[PDB]
Amino acid sequence: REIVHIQAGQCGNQIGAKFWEVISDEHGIDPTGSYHGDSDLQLERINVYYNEAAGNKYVPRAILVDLEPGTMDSVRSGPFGQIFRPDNFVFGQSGAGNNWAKGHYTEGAELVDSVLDVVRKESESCDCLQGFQLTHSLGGGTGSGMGTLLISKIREEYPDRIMNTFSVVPSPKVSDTVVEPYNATLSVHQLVENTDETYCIDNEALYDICFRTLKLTTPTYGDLNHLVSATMSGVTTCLRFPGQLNADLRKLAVNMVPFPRLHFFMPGFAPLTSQYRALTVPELTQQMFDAKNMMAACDPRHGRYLTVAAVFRGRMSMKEVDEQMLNVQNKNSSYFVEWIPNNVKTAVCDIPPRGLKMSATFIGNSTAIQELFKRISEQFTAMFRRKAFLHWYTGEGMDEMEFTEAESNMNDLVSEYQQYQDATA
Amino acid sequence: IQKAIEENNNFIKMAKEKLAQKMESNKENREAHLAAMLERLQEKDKHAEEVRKNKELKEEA
Ligand SMILES: Nc1nc2c(ncn2[C@@H]2O[C@H](COP(=O)(O)OP(=O)(O)O)[C@@H](O)[C@H]2O)c(=O)[nH]1
Ligand SMILES: COc1cccc(-c2cc(NCc3ccc4[nH]ccc4c3)nc(N)n2)c1
Ligand SMILES: [Ca+2]
Ligand SMILES: [Ca+2]
Ligand SMILES: [Mg+2]
Repeated sequence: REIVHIQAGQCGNQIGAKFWEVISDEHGIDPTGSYHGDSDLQLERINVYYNEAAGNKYVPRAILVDLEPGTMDSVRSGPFGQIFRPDNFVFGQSGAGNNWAKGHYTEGAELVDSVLDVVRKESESCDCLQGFQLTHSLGGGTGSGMGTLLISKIREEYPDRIMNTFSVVPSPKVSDTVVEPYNATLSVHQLVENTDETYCIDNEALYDICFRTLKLTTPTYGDLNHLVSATMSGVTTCLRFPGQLNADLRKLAVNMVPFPRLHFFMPGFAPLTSQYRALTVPELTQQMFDAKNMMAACDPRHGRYLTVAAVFRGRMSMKEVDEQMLNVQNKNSSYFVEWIPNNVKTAVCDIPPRGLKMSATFIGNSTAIQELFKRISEQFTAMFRRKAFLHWYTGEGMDEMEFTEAESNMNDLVSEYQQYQDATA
Repeated sequence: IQKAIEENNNFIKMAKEKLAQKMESNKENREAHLAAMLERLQEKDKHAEEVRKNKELKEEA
């Protein structure tokens, strides 16, 4: 059960690099690819994300994609730059200019075949491919436009494999350009059809967390990516380390996705870091269900949970987590749908993340994620009703009905979340 | 992508034609101006040759 990782664009490759830095440290792999760890539990599932190369060297099963070489050159020079397989760097020269059309139709189409070639070589070397994960942003052009193009191409060649994504949603408080709502709306319509799980990482929340909670006056993209890498590590701990949980991507999707289109999750993490005081199990459970620890700028009390999964890391009383986990149920029992019995899952991993005795990762399938899509839809319509900045896209061959269609599909997605939010037994 | 190519090419086509059109009409107009200027001056020279000839008839009197 191997996973193939893909990171596309500026945002996708930076959060992807941090990810490989974090889990590489947890598995005991050094920047050169040599193992110098203390426990054999680190290696029992190293194959899930790493290939074993000549010389007992471990190489991430990762593909790096971008339409301009800038960020990828930085990655090759970064701390863990030399660990990636050099032939897995696939880049163009021009770029996408924060244009979904360039990444999806013109500039990205020129490069997509070359990317799929590397996918095949990685998949052919898989004993039993389990699925794919993609890291990318939805506000730019390469990760947004070409990223969804890659997903459509992968579902063509591997139609029976799981396709999941860690997608960074744009926010005006952290914005590079104004056409970000356009690109996001066009990308989400693709994710509704061609992904099994999409973790909605909202830059609005990451900023509010760095500023309000962590008290960071001037947050940088590096500060936000520290939160993202920690969460992705927590989400993947159920596959990367050997508990008595037989977790496969498809089995996890079956347990979390009651309806095919409603597969957009709210990530969460606790404690929030950037101290030494030991955190208590009651504190971990109370923080991980708090809105201030959510990676999507949505209020869970404004919607209802379809399914929930809590992952605890460290050595703690498995009895005490159950008591506190069962306790929190009552404090928000109204916010859990009663027509999916026992819809809250709990997993425990004995291995803690770096420099934390105990941590908790939160994955929620809540109808309150609808708030995020409304926000993007509003920003979209504010411009589209005046056809502002459309020339950037029509110049690349797109028609205006493609914008209208994408708009309607997201409003449909919003309405679908609303019917189940009001549904009762 | 075919549409994108179609639009870039047409924009080049329309530009090339409209430019060629403008600079053929302009060549015609400037030539027609100087042609009329010279034809006016040449018409002056006829009246000049006529004035010389009218003096030549009365000195034969
Ligand atoms: N968290 C995070 N978000 C980013 C980063 N860089 C860009 N973004 C997001 O992505 C959007 C810009 O898209 P961009 O990264 O240029 O897409 P690309 O052209 O495919 O690389 C912005 O709205 C940001 O919110 C980063 O380093 N960290
Ligand atoms: C994006 O790629 C990945 C990669 C690795 C993991 C995941 C992931 C983790 C997860 N959390 C743990 C969990 C949740 C519900 C459970 N039920 C029975 C065991 C059990 C365990 N839940 C989902 N859906 N995916 C997604
Ligand atoms: Ca080209
Ligand atoms: Ca080919
Ligand atoms: Mg950029």
